[PDB]
Amino acid sequence: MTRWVRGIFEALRPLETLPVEGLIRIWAHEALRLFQDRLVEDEERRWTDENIDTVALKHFPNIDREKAMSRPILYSNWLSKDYIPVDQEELRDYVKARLKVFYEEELDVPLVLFNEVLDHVLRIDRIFRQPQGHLLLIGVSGAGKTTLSRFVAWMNGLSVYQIKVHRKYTGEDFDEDLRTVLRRSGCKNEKIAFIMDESNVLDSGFLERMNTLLANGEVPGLFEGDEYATLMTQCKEGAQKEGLMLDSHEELYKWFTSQVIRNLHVVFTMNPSSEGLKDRAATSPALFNRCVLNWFGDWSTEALYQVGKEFTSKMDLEKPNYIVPDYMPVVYDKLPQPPSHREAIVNSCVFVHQTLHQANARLAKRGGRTMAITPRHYLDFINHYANLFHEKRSELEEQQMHLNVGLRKIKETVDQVEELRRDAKVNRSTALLKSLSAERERWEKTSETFKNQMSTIAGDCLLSAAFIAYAGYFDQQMRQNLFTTWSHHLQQANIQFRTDIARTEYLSNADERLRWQASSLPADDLCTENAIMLKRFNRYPLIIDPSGQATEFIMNEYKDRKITRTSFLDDAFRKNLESALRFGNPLLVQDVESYDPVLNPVLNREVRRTGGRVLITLGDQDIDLSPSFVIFLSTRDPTVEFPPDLCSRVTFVNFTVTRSSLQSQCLNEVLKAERPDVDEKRSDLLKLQGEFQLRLRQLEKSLLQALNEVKGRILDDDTIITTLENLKREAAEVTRKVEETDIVMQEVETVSQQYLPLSTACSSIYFTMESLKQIHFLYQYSLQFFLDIYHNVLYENPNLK
Amino acid sequence: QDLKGVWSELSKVWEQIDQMKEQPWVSVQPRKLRQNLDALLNQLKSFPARLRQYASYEFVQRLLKGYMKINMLVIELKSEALKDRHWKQLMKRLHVNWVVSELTLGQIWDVDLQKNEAIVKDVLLVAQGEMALEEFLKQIREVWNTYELDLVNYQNKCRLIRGWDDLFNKVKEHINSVSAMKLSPYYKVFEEDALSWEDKLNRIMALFDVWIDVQRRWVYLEG
Ligand SMILES: Nc1ncnc2c1ncn2[C@@H]1O[C@H](COP(=O)(O)OP(=O)(O)O)[C@@H](O)[C@H]1O
Repeated sequence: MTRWVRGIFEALRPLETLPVEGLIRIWAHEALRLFQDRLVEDEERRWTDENIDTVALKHFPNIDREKAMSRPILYSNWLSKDYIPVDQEELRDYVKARLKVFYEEELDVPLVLFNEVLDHVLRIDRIFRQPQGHLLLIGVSGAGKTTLSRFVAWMNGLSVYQIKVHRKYTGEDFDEDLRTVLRRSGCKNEKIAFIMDESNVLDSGFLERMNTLLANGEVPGLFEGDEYATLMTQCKEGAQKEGLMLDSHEELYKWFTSQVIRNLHVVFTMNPSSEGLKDRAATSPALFNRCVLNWFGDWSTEALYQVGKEFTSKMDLEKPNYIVPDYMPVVYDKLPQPPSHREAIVNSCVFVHQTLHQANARLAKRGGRTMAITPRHYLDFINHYANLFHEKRSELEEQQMHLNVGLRKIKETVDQVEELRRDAKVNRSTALLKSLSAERERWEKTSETFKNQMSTIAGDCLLSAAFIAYAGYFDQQMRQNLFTTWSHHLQQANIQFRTDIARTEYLSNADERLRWQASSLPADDLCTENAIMLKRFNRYPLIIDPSGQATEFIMNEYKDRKITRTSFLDDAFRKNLESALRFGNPLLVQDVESYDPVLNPVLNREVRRTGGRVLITLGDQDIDLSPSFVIFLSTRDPTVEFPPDLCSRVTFVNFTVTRSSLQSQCLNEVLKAERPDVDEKRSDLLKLQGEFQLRLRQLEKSLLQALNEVKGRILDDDTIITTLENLKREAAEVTRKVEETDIVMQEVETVSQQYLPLSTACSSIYFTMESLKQIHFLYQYSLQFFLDIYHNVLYENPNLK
Repeated sequence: QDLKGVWSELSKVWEQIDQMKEQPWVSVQPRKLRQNLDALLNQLKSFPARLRQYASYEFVQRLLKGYMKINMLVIELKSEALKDRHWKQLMKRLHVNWVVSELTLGQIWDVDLQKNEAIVKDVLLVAQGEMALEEFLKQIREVWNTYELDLVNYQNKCRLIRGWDDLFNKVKEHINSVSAMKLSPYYKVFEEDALSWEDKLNRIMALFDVWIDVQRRWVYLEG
């Protein structure tokens, strides 16, 4: 309440004539900025918002509550001066202009201005423009804490200064940094926005000094001895600059204290944790008394929708053929009606994010292990969506151009063979002409198929990106459930995507899978999908595996690139990091449960491109970065819990075997070793999604290359038609496969259903053996043991003979 | 007429383009270049639509738009990573003959940077790798010319050396980094310096490994 009074007085000082409505407006704005600022969930926020206006009307009748209490309550001194109330849109335009200028200065990564960012920018600016105006920020990682803090600090002229924590970060290092920042703030009269994350706040040794600095205004005893003498010596020059001649040591120390209090604002960024925040309160009260705290958690639906709209403006997503379905599935209430195709795609992206929230909450209710889902994952998802869309569109355009070139070449050769007929050979020439006409009609059909794929590309890429970015930590069954939910949603929205889409085939090709199988990567479907995850990533992948096949596979894959192994526990880890960070080689890292926060700059991909040099701030040391640097984090323990900070900077790759993964693996092995015809038909069905088509296109390219050697010699026997009969029978075979695909699907489904109980028995038996370790410590069994038993049953079985 | 007016405006725009291109590349500022490009674009947009429909105006507008989109490549090339060896190398690949002292933005704008984007980006990455290695060599030199032995008095009888652990960690860090630096093919440049530094580091390693044992035995037998 005393800060309430101070805020009202500060707002009323430059103004001289105010009706009662203005006073009530200022009072309500201060109530919003002091009480509802610190709340966590939506119900309490609504309670506070309604009670403020209820109290205002109860204790102040006869006034017009509309002007006095307006829902978009906002105050700023940027528009004109004197802390005048401002409408949201004018401030939006001003922030857009200043953010553009900021872009030309620093942090070229774009920002999307939804209402929440505007409010938080206003709050941070209000807190900064205040002596000893320290700030606490509580919110989920990636919500825009450090970015907005730095933006507001730069806007108000505050020079940001953030310490980089690492392993063996002794207290003396923080003492030296504190001395440096205090000298920079007080002595040189340079205002500082000092930003601290939670990684360095974990140790309680630093928090006591920071508590003293917060409360007293400057921690006593940080300067002592010759360093204290240098402090006073430079403080004399500081007083020289300001014309405040003083000679006694204590009085100039007090002047340094005043300068520090007036010119140092410290912003804390802390992840939401009830027990963690309780411990912080236990070790320090001034973090809640001296520091005013602002809560902003997960982005609202409007924020997600606006970010998706702004980050999908570059892509086409414009289908004039798209219609509006009846009962459009809307997760954003402010969608245009009727919506455009891009509108529907962004709505589907928002729905994907929200349904992953719902799935995570349900799995938490069930009692399993859950990983945090943050808006940084949403940005990663939208980046994967853009990249896959562009890549697939470029491939389709190149393939269509190749087909057009082939068609023109065939037309020219038809004209040439007509000219050569102008002059048994004639019958062969007629056969060649008919054959070329048939192949031309086939390429027209191929062009129609190209149009169909160009239609389905948008939804297919959306689902593929949603899988590659969001999922990865859940087991096979949960991945399938999420993919089915996304497919059903896109089916509701009339967004065209292939109904039998296969994730493994559309995100890779034959050569990559063959190379993976060359390394120690088993043909299990989970392993292939997670190899897909490992090939494409924006955030560095974190692999979890109780078996350790991941490490061998990933070292074999990158063995040609001088990959190295390193653990966190090894004291040379920083050592190895620096090497891999400058000489340009991948470095797989193990035992991530003992995570070292020193990797935070690397995972964040924050680099500084200055002086003809790219620099990474590895701890307190700046290191040259090489473009060929991919880092993989690994762990053998599969039940370990990760902090939300780590969970929001890496994509999880799960290799744990569950009741659904082993079931599918054993069913596939049964089909392969017992019904080879059914397994062959299933493989043909799976390869029909491009692989056969890719072979056909490669073969027609080979025909193009052979026909380019024509020179009249194409009529050696006047039938080069044998090669195109090979093509024609191959095309007839693939056409037959496509026509009868439904019958193949049905037969494979029936055979797999018949063989399923054996797979369920296999999974249950293996998990019973695995959980026998609780009966006695001697009963320890491995998955390879069960696979040996299973092979001894399937092969070398006398009874089956 | 209107054609004469648009021809005069085109001549003025071309004169402005030539004047900004006469600035030598040594004295060109990428940020100011981008600002001037934006100003020229704004000036072009101020022309009437009748003058804007002319083919020559469209050609100049698209040329300046190409300059705008390659401004990022100009910024990347305007590093110190380029040295002159990479400039010589790109000269050899692009088969152009320039003078480093007489180098200005004009000749390189005549060269299609967009068409040669792959080569330019390869040159940039090569330059960044070589600068990483050279900066590492500068760092090792400056730490190993400024490192001092931590001498401490002993019983008023001698002045022994402490801090063996930190010095040994530094030596092993540097020897392993240099040994791993043989890979990363960019090592083909600055190889004799690397070999000399490795030899010096190995000499330090052996000398101080013997030194620590001598000091320990001597202090024990002294006691
Ligand atoms: N309004 C926004 N529009 C677009 N991107 C944003 C916005 N806010 C934050 N981001 C992105 O999300 C990230 C948020 O990081 P931040 O939350 O500051 O890290 P930390 O969780 O350590 O505080 C930034 O890298 C930024 O690129």
